[PDB]
Amino acid sequence: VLSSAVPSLPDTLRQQEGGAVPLSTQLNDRHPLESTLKNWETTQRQRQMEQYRQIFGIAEPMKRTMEMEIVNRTDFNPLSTNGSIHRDILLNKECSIDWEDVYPGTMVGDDVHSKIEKQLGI
Amino acid sequence: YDRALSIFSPDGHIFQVEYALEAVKRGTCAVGVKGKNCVVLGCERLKLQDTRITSKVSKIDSHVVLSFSGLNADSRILIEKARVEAQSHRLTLEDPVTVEYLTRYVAGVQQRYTQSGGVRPFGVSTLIAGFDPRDDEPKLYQTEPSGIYSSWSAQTIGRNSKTVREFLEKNYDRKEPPATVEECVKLTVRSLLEVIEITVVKPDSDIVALSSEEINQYVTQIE
Amino acid sequence: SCLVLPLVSVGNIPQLSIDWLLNSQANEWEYLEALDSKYLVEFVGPLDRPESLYKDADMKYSSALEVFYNKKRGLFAIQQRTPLVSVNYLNNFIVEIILPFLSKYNISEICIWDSLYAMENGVIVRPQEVYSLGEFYFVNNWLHFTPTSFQDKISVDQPIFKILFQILPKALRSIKYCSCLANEGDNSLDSQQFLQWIISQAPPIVKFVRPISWQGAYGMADARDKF
Amino acid sequence: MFLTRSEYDRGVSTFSPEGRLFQVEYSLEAIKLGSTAIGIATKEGVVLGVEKRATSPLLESDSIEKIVEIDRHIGCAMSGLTADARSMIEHARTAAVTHNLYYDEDINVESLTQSVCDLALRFGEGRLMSRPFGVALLIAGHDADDGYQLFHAEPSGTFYRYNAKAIGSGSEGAQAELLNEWHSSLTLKEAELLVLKILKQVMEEKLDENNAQLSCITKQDGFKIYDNEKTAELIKELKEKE
Amino acid sequence: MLFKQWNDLPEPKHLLDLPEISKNLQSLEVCPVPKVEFPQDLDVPQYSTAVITTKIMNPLFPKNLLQLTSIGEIKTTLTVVYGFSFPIYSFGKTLLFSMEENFISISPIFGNMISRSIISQLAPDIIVIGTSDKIASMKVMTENECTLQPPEFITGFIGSVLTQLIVGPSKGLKFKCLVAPSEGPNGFEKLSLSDMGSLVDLCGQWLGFEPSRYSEECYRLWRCDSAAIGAQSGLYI
Amino acid sequence: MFRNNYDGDTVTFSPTGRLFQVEYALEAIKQGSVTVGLRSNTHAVLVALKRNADELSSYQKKIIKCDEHMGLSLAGLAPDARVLSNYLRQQCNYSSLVFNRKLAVERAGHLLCDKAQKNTQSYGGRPYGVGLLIIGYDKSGAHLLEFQPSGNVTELYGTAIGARSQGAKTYLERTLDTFIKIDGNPDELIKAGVEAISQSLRDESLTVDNLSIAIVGKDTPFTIYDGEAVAKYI
Amino acid sequence: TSIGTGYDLSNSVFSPDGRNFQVEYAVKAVENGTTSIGIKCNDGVVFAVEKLITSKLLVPQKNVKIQVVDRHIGCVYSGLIPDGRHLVNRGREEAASFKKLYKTPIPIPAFADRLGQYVQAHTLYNSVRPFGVSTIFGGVDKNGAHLYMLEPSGSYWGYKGAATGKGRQSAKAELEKLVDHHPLSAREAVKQAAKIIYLAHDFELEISWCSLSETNGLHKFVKGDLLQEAIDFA
Amino acid sequence: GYDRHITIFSPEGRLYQVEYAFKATNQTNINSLAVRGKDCTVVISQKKVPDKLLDPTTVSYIFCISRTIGMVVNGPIPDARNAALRAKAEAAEFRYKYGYDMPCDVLAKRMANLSQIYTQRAYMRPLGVILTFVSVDEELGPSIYKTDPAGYYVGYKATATGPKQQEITTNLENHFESWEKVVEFAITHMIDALGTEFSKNDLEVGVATKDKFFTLSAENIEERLVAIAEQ
Amino acid sequence: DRYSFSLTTFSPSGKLGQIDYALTAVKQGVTSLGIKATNGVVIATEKKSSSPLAMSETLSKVSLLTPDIGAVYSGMGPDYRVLVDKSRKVAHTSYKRIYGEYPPTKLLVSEVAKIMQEATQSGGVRPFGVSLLIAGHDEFNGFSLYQVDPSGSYFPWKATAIGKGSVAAKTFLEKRWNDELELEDAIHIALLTLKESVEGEFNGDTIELAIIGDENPDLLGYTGIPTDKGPRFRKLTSQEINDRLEA
Repeated sequence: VLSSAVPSLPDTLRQQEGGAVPLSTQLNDRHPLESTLKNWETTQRQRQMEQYRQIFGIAEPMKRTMEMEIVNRTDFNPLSTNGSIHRDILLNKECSIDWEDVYPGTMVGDDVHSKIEKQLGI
Repeated sequence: YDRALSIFSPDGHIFQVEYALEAVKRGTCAVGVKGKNCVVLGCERLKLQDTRITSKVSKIDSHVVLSFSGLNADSRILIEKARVEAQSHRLTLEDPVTVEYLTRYVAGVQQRYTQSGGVRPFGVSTLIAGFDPRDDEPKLYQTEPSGIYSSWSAQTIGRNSKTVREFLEKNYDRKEPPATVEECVKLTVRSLLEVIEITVVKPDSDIVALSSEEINQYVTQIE
Repeated sequence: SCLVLPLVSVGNIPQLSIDWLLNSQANEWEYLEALDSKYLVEFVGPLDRPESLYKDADMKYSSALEVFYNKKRGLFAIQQRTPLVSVNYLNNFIVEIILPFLSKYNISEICIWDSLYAMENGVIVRPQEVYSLGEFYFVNNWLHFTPTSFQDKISVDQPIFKILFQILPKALRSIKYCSCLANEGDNSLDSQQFLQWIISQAPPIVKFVRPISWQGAYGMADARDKF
Repeated sequence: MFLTRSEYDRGVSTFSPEGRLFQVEYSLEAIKLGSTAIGIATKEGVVLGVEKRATSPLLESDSIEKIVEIDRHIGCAMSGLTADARSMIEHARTAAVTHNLYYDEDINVESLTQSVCDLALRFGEGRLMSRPFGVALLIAGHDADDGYQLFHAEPSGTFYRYNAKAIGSGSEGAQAELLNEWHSSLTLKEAELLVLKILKQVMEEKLDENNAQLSCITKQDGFKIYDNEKTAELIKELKEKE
Repeated sequence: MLFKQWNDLPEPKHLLDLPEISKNLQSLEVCPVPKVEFPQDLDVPQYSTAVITTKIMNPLFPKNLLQLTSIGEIKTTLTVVYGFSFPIYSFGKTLLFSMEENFISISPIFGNMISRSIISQLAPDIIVIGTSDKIASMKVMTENECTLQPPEFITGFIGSVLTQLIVGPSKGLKFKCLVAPSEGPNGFEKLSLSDMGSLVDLCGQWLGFEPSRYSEECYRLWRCDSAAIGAQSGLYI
Repeated sequence: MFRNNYDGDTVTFSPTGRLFQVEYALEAIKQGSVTVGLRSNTHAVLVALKRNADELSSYQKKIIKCDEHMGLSLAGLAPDARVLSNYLRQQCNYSSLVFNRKLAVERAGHLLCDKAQKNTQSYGGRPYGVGLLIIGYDKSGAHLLEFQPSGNVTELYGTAIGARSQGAKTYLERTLDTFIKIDGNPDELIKAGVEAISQSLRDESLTVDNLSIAIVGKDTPFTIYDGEAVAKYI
Repeated sequence: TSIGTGYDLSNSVFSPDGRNFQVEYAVKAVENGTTSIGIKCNDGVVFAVEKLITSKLLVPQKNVKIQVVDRHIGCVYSGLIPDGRHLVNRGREEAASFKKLYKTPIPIPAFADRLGQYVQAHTLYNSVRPFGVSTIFGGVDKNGAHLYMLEPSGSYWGYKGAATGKGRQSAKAELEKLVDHHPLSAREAVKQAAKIIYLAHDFELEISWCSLSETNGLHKFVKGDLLQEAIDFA
Repeated sequence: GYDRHITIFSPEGRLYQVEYAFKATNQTNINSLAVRGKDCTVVISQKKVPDKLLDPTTVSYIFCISRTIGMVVNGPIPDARNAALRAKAEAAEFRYKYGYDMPCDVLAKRMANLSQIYTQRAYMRPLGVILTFVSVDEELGPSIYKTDPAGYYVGYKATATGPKQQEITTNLENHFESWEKVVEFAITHMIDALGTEFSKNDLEVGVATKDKFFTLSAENIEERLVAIAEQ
Repeated sequence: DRYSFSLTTFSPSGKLGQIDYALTAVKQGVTSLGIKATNGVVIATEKKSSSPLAMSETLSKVSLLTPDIGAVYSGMGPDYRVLVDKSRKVAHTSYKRIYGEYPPTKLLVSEVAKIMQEATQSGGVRPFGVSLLIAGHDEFNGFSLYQVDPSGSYFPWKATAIGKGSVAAKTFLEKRWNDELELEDAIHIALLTLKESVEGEFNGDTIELAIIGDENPDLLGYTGIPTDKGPRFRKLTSQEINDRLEA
């Protein structure tokens, strides 16, 4: 979140990260597996949609993505980070476990209203 | 036209935003008076209540104060956001927040929450008082759910506001504003008796909540 | 002697049904008079004709509220083209407009045509039914609703107002309240079915004819180049 | 041929027959609630005048700000929902300052009003806002390409170059008189008196230095808001001339 | 916009959003009815013709050219309370009325009675100027000639006035009526620039003004700023 | 009457198959001022009648240039015209950077067609209320495209859109056999166009202020004649 | 029952009889378009259109209604213009993509399925409206000629003869007789297709066909002497 | 109210929008039949064209979902083809993830679970088709599993679907080496139950065996009818 | 489209609309009951099928969440089937993969209730139309029986019944329950109570019964390491139920 007083700096306080000490330029030395592993699921999903587009046409990816957006955007529960029950069915992860599920992972900026604003971009 | 924020009435005003103001008018009375070098805030206050764990006047910073009227729950959250901004500004910048800046931010939050049909705007009108850092000019501001913020010499919001805003209008002279802590306090007390807790903020982050106002009540009552 | 009073309700079915009846039987019905349009949204327009009921040659416009009379059937019919200006004025409407007319022509019975919106006390029972018929002979349960009706009582809705004031004319003897559960949209066919059922409960109508004015319900022309 | 409710006005994206967008038209009704703002463009500078419309005597009329400085040679007068205006002014200030940073040149006010209208246009596709702006602003500025000019930016997203414009409450009366009184040879001094004269008719209360404030755009002085003392003198001169 | 709200379903269109006269929706008694106080000191015979209009057509009668002046106002009141008054104007031998029609503040009931009083006290050459959302084009009308097609009609106050000129007490008065197409709720009707041109240059035929000078005056009042033009001056290219 | 129930948005078909919400958008063009477009074998001309909000206001811009070889006119909603025109200009410039080709006039009108037809299929958005008359000259030659908000682009010898555009259309049809043969005579072609738009007038006469003219051809990059430069053609 | 009041104001809603009325309304939009027919021959297919000429201002060579989705696929639609051209471009995209990946022209049955999914996808959600066009398309591939006709509901089938538009009942009745009488050569059908359009019916006749023998598997229009011969036969 | 237009509980505790989807399965007016043999599963389905111009070759409600799995859909085909592509993709993904062929029952569970989403999500409508998966599982042998828009899925030793499923099923209940025999057995009861004689154009047949699932051609069907006539 | 208004909202009487309607769906659903014995728990229900040609083995209403926990439902099967799939998944992510052992009954019920509750305040999903009788055994809490409703409210029960014959069966369980019940006695009571509720035919094919009782090493699938003992949830076969009925 950028500072309200100056719209060019991160809001060190509202962005509770241990001070401004974790500065932007320094988040460049990363674990080799961090970038690949963080968005591994996304790459597989997009690759899967590409194959559907090639074979089944653009209609099938449109139907798949529209259903997911319907589920995601109609689901707002600011008291749970767990994925929706119907999200697993569409992703076909209703009988699978992963470290992201076992390990899902402050006084200031963790309130519900913070997620309400982000959810609606208000 | 009544049931949405995104719809203008044919006459040209948003009813839903107006309906938020009537919620403020249902809230407890709040008052504010600007002296020559001080600002006074008065508020309207069961048998079994725990009075030692309750002050309707919550300070946003060492030098800024914020009273409110309307839904208490909304105010408690609007106050929290203002407090964080005050320290964040004190962190990203060095100087403390200007009183005009804080009310502008608070009004922005209220204005921001009006920019979607899936959010209920805060049914609270704030009455921000304080002094700019290293300044001796009292400043009092009022914010509304619509997001409009104004600077007032003396204002009252909430239950019995028109009757109290008429008493102040005739007893308060912009060319003859009170020039003593007692004078403004008496006006604030007299303002509240037309229908007690009084808070006085003085320059250089000197905020004190008065006790034993009965002397002023007894003095004003006799007169 | 009988009089049918259409109510402005969801889909305007009572008004649309009247159009079906009057124009389908145009050879029998005729214009009688115009009732005072004081308490309705004032309304002036041309004369509607079958795809004319107004027999007088010099007439040029239709009023907000009018009455049509059938010589063959001895049947009166009110055609209300606008809703009441306000809800509370219905008491004025019945007392000052309807009751004097009922005694004026010695109307034996009044038939009220209404329609109820499903989404709008929960008086609805056995909802599988779509029609209803309340009867009264000289939430409340004053009306005697027949079996196979979607309701057996009257809620805060309008019918309570008219029945009370009418209850509180020597010629008048009975009251009938016909209702139809309906929804918004093009109720042209729904009104026809409603008119068929009330008739079943008559010549009966062999060929239903729309008013000419109904042609313009969807607009004037279709002259453009997107099909 | 029955009377029924019509809902071509409630929605913002709902066209009515004949292609009228009512919600935009209703937005203009909001402007008429706002305080009167006058603006006259001519040689030697542009002049702006705004009714402050003190809600109550206790309100700090000295702090009511219907005129805001966007660039050292550009000024804006706003009328309507001031809450919505703050969003537009902030964007206008950023664009003008950004242009200087990118080109080392004062932003052309004709381009500035274009940028502002692109923001008020955002209720549809540039969407960022649910409803059109309920504020109509009046931009007065001087660029060294077209000279002293005045622009009126409606919430609909269209701007017009106006020789003289009046917005807000009583605009219909003000515009009628501006048509009778404006002329090419109108000097700045009489324009300031003219603006005050127009404010006299359409302002419901007494005209005074405390409830009316003037501003002007001049090449040498730039955008400056007149002090209460000067406005009192001009008002004094105006009633003497009358 | 991925989806349409399930809850967003309009209320049935059979009912209008008319102002509520009394909060007591459960009233089971005869509602009070408005009164109209026509000033008796008006010397009506001095005026050969009378013009009845709603406020949206004010630009057709410029103060600058016609020398319009007031003669008084009608008063109307209603207890439950409401009170409205409407000025009466004239120029030359013409008597003019403007009601200040409104959809939110003023209920149609007030317009109905005013129509009663206006017709009950004028029963001169009646000129009725109005608007309707149900007419495709401008219509010229009189007591013995109807131009409306069956689908079209007139509602609101102008319907109230026309109702009395056609039916009810004092029926049969000779009148000439002009209605231009418009859209919007009562008191907020909008007219296209094409209508305004067709409107001034036609009413000038009956009122008898110098058509070019009359048009020149009217366009300035139409287009500069008015409730009838609205956003049409800048909303369209 | 029944139209009110099915005209709520651009997603509901009426029982008769009519899609009202987009019909109104086409009707919104009639609110705009008349603009006339015509072309010969080698030259294409646009003629537009600008309007002012008030006598103290400048006449609204009505003709735009997407590049030196083609341009367009506007009629209908101002906000939609702002979006479509600049979006089209964003496409003239895009092609040159990556590919260095002039975007052909035919392609220009069709890339915009897809933009308008999406708004007529999805909820929330509304059909554009602006019609365009695009004129250009490329390898193939003269071009005149009329874009309707319903995603209908038609190649035309001449046309007119806006208020009272029927009169200009009738004149163009009556004179199609003539102005097409006006080849190599840009001056005469404009005079035909100015005459064509003149029939749409009711009260206002041609003036150097309100009138705007554009022309493009093999020897004429897109030029806009406005102000004193238009006096000769009047 | 053809209105279905209550269940017809929103898409993706089942009526008590199981019908989705919004789709049915979209069918009625198809029935108002110009009648278009498609005839399947032993060696190819034939398409015919009664293009109703609107004005002389239209450029005759650029005013073509029988679209060519791909070099070997012909497409003709009746109904809403925005939906018909929107579907054609999307179908055009699919044909190019299939050729791009598999380096062979897309089979007609596969092309129809891709369109069917897209058309059907708009009957699932209330934010979108069903396409209001019934598209007749066909061509030639390894398995021979194919003629397909998809409805607004997304349902498509293979046909020996198809018809749409206002002139549908008459054309279909005569089209059935042609199949019954000659259960055709690409040459013969062109004459018969012209005959049906004239029987169905100011309008002009547009015809196209694609056959293995007379066009080596490519889609070409009917012009010159062949056209006139078809008109003379009609 | 809203319960009629979106899939939410009515005061009676029933989803009207889901129940109206069942009635849409009979719009096509087509009824099917599936029976199990000792080593193969056979499914029968009518092919009412009925139009002369309509090509009977492309009128098929039987889809080859996978090598071993085929499904027959009762209801509108646009929803059927959408369902096929879903099942046609779920089976492939299962093989990729779990390394063995998709079982018949699990596929019904996946499709049924997907249908459950439409019965709970307000903005997603039920598909409106009834899917009858037929296959010969390497573990359970021949099996028939039928899915409905409500989200239910049940295994059947023999099932019939369509407007006249009650007439067909009652006959099978009364009755209760090569796939050609069961095909004749299935066709005979369809003729007996419905009473309508069948030809190659009016019938379509699908057979599931140990190796693969295939649909009989028009000429192949005619042969089976000829064999029946020999009786 | 950033949001969707809640399907479940309070009525003017203070009641949640969809919740009460969801309970009605459970009430109209098939009956299912459970009995908590001194040394075990019983959960029973009867299978209604569209046609006799349906394979009764595939109509499994009683299902295993963990080897020591089992659940049965009354109402909409698809909702219960989805819940069980998530309940089994949650039992591994939340507890087993963290603590190395299966969760106790009360915790698993709470997490199922949490899933059902989050559907009671959402703009896209109606509340689940099922009530689950979750029976299980814990090393510390011992045998337990819980009933969780669509609202997400779960209550522990000595013996309970849900569905059409809930009131009739619950009163019958009231008169025939005691703290001294043996698991064998409980099964006899459960079969009795289910006989009055069931309409039509009553055997082991129309009835399925599962019991939480003594361990079943024969069902473990492997031998050795005696610290790892079998499961407790056992679904009685139609053969066993038929033998019980004749007794």
